[PDB]
Amino acid sequence: NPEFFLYDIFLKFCLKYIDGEICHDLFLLLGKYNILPYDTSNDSIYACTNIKHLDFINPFGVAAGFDKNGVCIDSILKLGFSFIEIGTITPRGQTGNAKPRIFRDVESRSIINSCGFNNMGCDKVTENLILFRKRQEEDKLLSKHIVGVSIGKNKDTVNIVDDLKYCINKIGRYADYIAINVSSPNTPGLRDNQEAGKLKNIILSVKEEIDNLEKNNIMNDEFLWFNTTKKKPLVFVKLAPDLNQEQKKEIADVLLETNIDGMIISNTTTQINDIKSFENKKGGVSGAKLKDISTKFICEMYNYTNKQIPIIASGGIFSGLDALEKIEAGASVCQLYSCLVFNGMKSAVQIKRELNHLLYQRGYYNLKEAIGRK
Ligand SMILES: Cc1cc2nc3c(=O)[nH]c(=O)nc-3n(C[C@H](O)[C@H](O)[C@H](O)COP(=O)(O)O)c2cc1C
Ligand SMILES: Cc1cc(Nc2ccc(S(F)(F)(F)(F)F)cc2)n2nc(C(C)(F)F)nc2n1
Ligand SMILES: O=C(O)c1cc(=O)[nH]c(=O)[nH]1
Repeated sequence: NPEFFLYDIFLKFCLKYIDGEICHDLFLLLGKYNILPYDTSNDSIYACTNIKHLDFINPFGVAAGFDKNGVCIDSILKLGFSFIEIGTITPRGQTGNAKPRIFRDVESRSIINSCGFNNMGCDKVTENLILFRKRQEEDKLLSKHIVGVSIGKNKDTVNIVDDLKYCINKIGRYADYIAINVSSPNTPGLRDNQEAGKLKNIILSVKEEIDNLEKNNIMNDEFLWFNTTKKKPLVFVKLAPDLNQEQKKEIADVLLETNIDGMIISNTTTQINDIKSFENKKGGVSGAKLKDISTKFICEMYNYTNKQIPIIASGGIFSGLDALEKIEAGASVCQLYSCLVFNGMKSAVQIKRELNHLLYQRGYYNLKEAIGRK
């Protein structure tokens, strides 16, 4: 439509002139007031996908950190995405690091950030997710759309687990899945939770808290899980790419022993030095330059877990081609972030088109057939 096209001009303009986090908040606001366009197209039934009994109408969603506070869930989903991951949230509100903390290099289609864990806190965000869930009962276009919640610990909290336990109790009833990220380069001490021993501990503790939600309520699943699945939320974990081969296999074991529901590969990276505008900057890099690193990480973990744990792709996905690399590498689902920044609101419509056409030309019957074909 012209709707998309006109908006994308405004965005390209904003991208050139205006600060990144200012732009982000501006368009989140436009989405909050529901003046963004819709993709009302039927999605190809041949590009369906799932992770266990969690079904996605199409294989593209938005990654955590994009709508941290769940203020814009409807509008973003209606751009053509099958799901969104809100957060990362923490039990208490944070301001995050000092601004500016997000910068973009257009030529390389990359971003670096040191947001450091800004969100309105779990309590307020739960009210936002509840309001959405109420809207979802009335909106034809939100049916079968999935909302995951990314959860993490406040800055100065001694134990991670006590933070996540609070988050699950408050918001776990409204979530279709829970993403645990011990993968973030913006707060010190988070990533050491990636050891196998502490991880196993965290993962178990999360499943037990979710399982406890079921036990302590007296209602049936219909009137207990105020989400889309109407079941208890799945448990994913998100991994940073800056690990060595021993760490990755050590972790790979854990995820199996815990029987986790999926792994999100990957988060941002600190190991990129060839971006000129970014040399002054600290933080984690995302976008195109993260693409090849990310994909490799999927192949590794796909092999190390011996293909029992489903994978969710994140890192430099812009095109239907990029998407297929992640799928053949072993991903069931893809998440976009940087693409929305650089390609705009058309990204979902566009990338779904490109992938559908490729699946044809590559002779795939459906998307599931292509999963892990390396
Ligand atoms: C400004 C910014 C904030 C982010 N915040 C989070 C976050 O809070 N939690 C999280 O798991 N990932 C966060 N991410 C990482 C994204 O979820 C995603 O994994 C990463 O950007 C790679 O996607 P991409 O290459 O398509 O951009 C953030 C990324 C950016 C650029
Ligand atoms: C022009 C621009 C846009 C943008 N993000 C963005 C882009 C579009 C939308 S949306 F979701 F318009 F409908 F697609 F609201 C939401 C967020 N960001 N995000 C950043 C950043 C990297 F700072 F977060 N810079 C941006 N610049
Ligand atoms: O919000 C952040 O600080 C953040 C979290 C994360 O997981 N990855 C990232 O790059 N930034």
